[PDB]
Amino acid sequence: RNGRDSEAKRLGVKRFGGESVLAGSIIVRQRGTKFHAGANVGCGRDHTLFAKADGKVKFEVKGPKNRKFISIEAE
Amino acid sequence: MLQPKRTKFRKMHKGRNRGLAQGTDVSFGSFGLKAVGRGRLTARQIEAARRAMTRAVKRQGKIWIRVFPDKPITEKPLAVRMGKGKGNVEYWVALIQPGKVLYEMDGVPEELAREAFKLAAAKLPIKTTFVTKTVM
Amino acid sequence: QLQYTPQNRSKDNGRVVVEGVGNLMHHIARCCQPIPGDEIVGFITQGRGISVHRADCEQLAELRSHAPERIVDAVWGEGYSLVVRVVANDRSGLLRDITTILANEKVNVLGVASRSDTKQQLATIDMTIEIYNLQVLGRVLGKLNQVPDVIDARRLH
RNA sequence: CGCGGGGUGGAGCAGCCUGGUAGCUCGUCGGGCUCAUAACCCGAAGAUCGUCGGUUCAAAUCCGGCCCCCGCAACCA
RNA sequence: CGCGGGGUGGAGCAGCCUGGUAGCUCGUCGGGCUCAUAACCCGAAGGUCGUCGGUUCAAAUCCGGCCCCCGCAACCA
RNA sequence: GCCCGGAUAGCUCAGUCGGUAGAGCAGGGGAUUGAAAAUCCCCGUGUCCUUGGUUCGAUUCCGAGUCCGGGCACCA
RNA sequence: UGCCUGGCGGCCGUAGCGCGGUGGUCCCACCUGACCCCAUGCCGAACUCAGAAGUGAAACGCCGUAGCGCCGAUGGUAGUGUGGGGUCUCCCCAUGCGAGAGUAGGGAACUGCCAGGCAA
RNA sequence: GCUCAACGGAUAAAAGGUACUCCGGGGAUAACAGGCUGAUACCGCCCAAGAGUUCAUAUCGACGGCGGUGUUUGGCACCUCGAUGUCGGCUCAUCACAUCCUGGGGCUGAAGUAGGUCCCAAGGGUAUGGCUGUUCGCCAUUUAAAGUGGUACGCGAGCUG
RNA sequence: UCCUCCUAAAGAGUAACGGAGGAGCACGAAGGUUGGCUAAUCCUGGUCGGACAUCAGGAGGUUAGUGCAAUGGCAUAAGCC
RNA sequence: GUUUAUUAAAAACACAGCACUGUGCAAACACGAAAGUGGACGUAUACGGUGUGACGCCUGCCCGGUGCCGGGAGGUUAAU
RNA sequence: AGCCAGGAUGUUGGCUUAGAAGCAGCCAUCAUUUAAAGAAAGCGUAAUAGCUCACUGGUCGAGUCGGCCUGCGCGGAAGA
RNA sequence: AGGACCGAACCGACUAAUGUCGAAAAAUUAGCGGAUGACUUGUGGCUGGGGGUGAAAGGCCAAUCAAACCGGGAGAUAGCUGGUUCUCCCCGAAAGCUAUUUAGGUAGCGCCUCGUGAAUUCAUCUCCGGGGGUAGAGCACUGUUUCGGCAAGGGGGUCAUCCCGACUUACCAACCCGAUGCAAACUGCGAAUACCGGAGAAUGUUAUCACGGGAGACACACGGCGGGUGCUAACGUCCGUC
RNA sequence: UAGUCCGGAUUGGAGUCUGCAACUCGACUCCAUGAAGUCGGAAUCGCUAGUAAUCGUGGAUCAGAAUGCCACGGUGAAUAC
RNA sequence: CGGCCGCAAGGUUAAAACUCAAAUGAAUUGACGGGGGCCCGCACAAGCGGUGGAGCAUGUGGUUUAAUUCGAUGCAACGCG
Repeated sequence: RNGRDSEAKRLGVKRFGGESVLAGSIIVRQRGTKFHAGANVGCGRDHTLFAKADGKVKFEVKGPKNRKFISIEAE
Repeated sequence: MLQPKRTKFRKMHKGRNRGLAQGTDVSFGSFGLKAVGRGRLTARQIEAARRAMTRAVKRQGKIWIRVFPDKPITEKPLAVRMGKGKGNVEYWVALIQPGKVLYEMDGVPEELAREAFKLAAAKLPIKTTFVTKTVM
Repeated sequence: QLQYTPQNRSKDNGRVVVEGVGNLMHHIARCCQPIPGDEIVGFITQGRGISVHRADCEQLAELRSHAPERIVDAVWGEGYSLVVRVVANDRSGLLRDITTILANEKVNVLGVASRSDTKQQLATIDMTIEIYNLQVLGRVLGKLNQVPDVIDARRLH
């Protein structure tokens, strides 16, 4: 009466710290908002944090509630 | 037949048993029965042991179980081919790893306890040992 | 099924002589179960006349802390009615063990006050009765402290 | 998908046909009468017309969309 | 082991399907007619909807386990 | 002849463990009738085979005497 | 230049609560009135406005207190990649990494900028 | 404009029986035997509340625990699809011993007789019929006893069918 | 067929007639924006009003809500006007 | 009596008898594109189909479902 | 470790119980002559009595006692 | 008279044995039933392959029948099987994924080979930058758990009993507090390894990627490790990984 | 034209009389209170004349204690084919 | 039961055991008949007003009680002794 299941959505991080990318590149495919936008980091509706400018990538922990952020180091 | 009162998930994964115990100090009665082996205590064995031990101490002093089954071991009705879903919650057991206290006791002469645990443990599957609450 | 005749016959009275006089409306209280032997102490309720509460007891003492003056003294004139707790190990036909003895042992069996629950293997059974002869009380206690499943079977109070 | 018909008192349900102005039987009640009912017989008890607009002095009506139902029919993506 | 259906006043059945408010028949009860009973006539109560838990604002009803009851199946072996 | 067991309120039956004699059916009682039944409300009911002894408790111990159901054995 | 206080941050519970004390010249709050701007699905409570007698209670901030929250080693234990072993339904060893928990202890923040007040 | 829901959608449009059967394959995929397994089944062992009038362990022993065998009910498809032709009877057997009898012992809640039980021991012995296809079983009547099992649940290039 | 969680061995993915639940829509507003607000649930008090309508206060803290199942998420709110 | 020649002889089949129903003679039905023939050189006491299966006592309730026959007003109704 | 002997009594501890006097059961856990003797560890009697008991001293005369930790073993352990 | 009777020839074929590479491609032997009839036999005609015929068994139709025989479509078709012939040299798989009236086939991709072409492309390590939530851990949360403390409210009660209400319990007991464990679908923690990214040295017949010619393969087995399932049974089964 | 100045039960308070005595258990008075009831289902009763109907008066019983019984007149029909 | 007859249904012949002290014919007086005739009464019909619903009085059943003394209990007991 079970055995049914979705189909993994290939989520998780797609860009790690120190990595360099172009604007339009997708940094993370989070389902909720495990993260939040940072400088030069737009947040698509799917909460798909992405690059708004070419450069490096970093994972800030800023914010009063220790929410993590992602920011494109303007490299 | 000690057992969980209204669970969460019905059937549970087999789950390998590894590592050492936890509550290793008789934190209640002055005396207890620590467990050396690494097996599973059926709800039947536990309760049975309780009655075993209780029979000795009449009813003086005080007891404390230190475990609780809470793991729904499932079997399958005999003469059934494999697959077709996980079986049925036949009975409950508590995973027991080396060094786990089980029956703390007190208020009774140490000797009577030393005698009772001989019996209670005698009914238990896993090999066990006697202990005393050494201060700190 | 065997569960009035007492109140119809305690009306025959002569059972209590209050401060030099009997025939007063009265009744043994349910908070002491006064026994013929060790006399009593009586209290006067507004209605239903005198309320015997057995000699020496708290509720009777609580009244002392309200209207102690109303309280009165009496004896017995001429061991009917009482309860007995028999907390015991499990049961296994033990319910018969109480009754087996009680059967042609005679005494009334209206104390269907059993309660088998607790945590351990120790069912809490109680029994009100209306035993007659005081001697009968003794034979019971010896014949009921004996029972293997029984750990206690004596005058609940 | 088109066309052929049609929701009228609570209601089976006529009026339409040939514009104004609306019937039937079951709903009930009572009296009647009743060996006692039975039965049986009379009035009361009863919708501004399937939904909303056009033309008309006036809209059931005569007509447009409209829900629901009833049939055929195109069911070869 | 399996699939489907049912458990509702004292009896038999609704109502469940498609959430809010459980009705019918006999039966029980109260009065009447009768010399008396039934029948008949008047009037009335009576059902925690198998059990537990859940879903919900709310469950007789929706969902799951348990106990009961019946059905269909248990083939090639 | 020896051995083994049964006898319990009127009928059928409970029992009992050396300790304070019951259930069921009839039966009787009360209401009602002339008296019954139906219906209604109540109830008792026994030297435990006898008997003494061990008996404060024997009814459960013990024979002695009773009948009663089996078994062996005197086959002159 | 030292203390205040207000705005804006960095950082983000060593920074937060509770407890005790404390400040009104300024600043802040509350405060006063509300024809008018604006506002209430009723209400100037909030919002908004005109103001300023009153006050430091509230709030706020500062100071003190650790009753907690919070931080947190060292050591050890658990685990563990890799290579071996056994009594291989689990563990032992060599070996590199190595916790969470708990203990000693720490601990009632620090900080940059601007603006006005006081003391310089 | 499709529950084209078997949801990448063979058609616009389609259900069965075949022991009358047939073909090409497979031990990839079953039935039976084997093999691994031992849940289950059997035998034994621990603890032992309790029964045994007294007393646990003469004799049984619940709640529980660990085994041993590879007889059962099974699980797994490793062997066999180019035929393993399945139960019982018959005939012929051979082994194990966890022993039914006989032989030797201990204990007995064993006076004797006769038993209860456990230990040793496989030399030999270890029914005839009734009914049923039965093995089995119930029954009749014996016997010192009418063992439990393995051997392809022995045995069909030996028989029966 | 599709979604959610676990198995899944801290990236992705990963099977079983493994364990657990869902969807085959809904909305013109439940969308967009600007402004504003932020709960649950107990304690107390309060007309009818009672375990529980509304009200006032407090403690409490998001234990709430998010059209629907789950998970991640959400007060700068995505929650509510 | 018949029956599976070459594993089945029966309780299978046939069977006389009974009933149903068809059929008016250029019959019904069948063979056959057809002419034509069997039916029959017969014509309802006949011929085909069907069920049953000597005889004896019998052969009950059901027209909802399906089919068959009958009714033709009304809705639906093809080529035209 | 053996053997000689003592192991009592106050006393029937009180209550209890047809008796329970050293041991059904609650209490006691007092003292006595003390080498020592509790209102008895086990047995036994209607209760009694009575055989032991812990214990106390005699003789000999060197170690001795039970737990603990682990190395390696024995039983447990029967098939065609 | 008779589908009458016993009964040979005649017709048949119930029983047993033999035979069952026979004497025989269904018989002999011993017995069987019918044997004046719906009997039997000669000869010669007639009925034809979805047709005949049939006292009906799917029996018979030339030793063949649930659709004869011979020839012709015709080398039917065969995701099935079997087989596939001389030699040396070089490389060397997979038994996975996704999709399939597909699941023992096939298709694209993964892995193979040959060829052309390209950059420290790539692999190993040290170092740096990263997210993770697993093992472990823990119990604040979701659930579950034992004991203790406090304890509303629930019941027994005494008094009162219309009612309020007041004490009382060796009775059940929520919540919170203290100690205590358990979790795959619990997390206020959290490794190692693993993966991605950056840089640098060393070694590696480019080991890498892209394009192109040809594939095979898509049945996997075991062992260790981490698990699901199963009984932490199976040389069991289902994945990851080596 | 209302449960209404209808209704008068019930109930509190305060009294009177009888009688050893009025709580169980009297009657009657006063103040207040002020319900059910808005012509009654099935069914059923009396009655033809001074009757029915309606109205009040009285008596025995009786210390006291009639809405009963018994008795008396007042008023005064309908209908019977 | 046997025998005979019959296709059958049955028919014809025709016992016993057992069982009671009646069964039975007619006729008589009554009672009755949802038999007929004749006649009457508040019997109905025609009307007037009622109980049954309401609260209260009183009796009764039933219930309760230590006692609700005893009796009356279709019409002809139930404001009855």
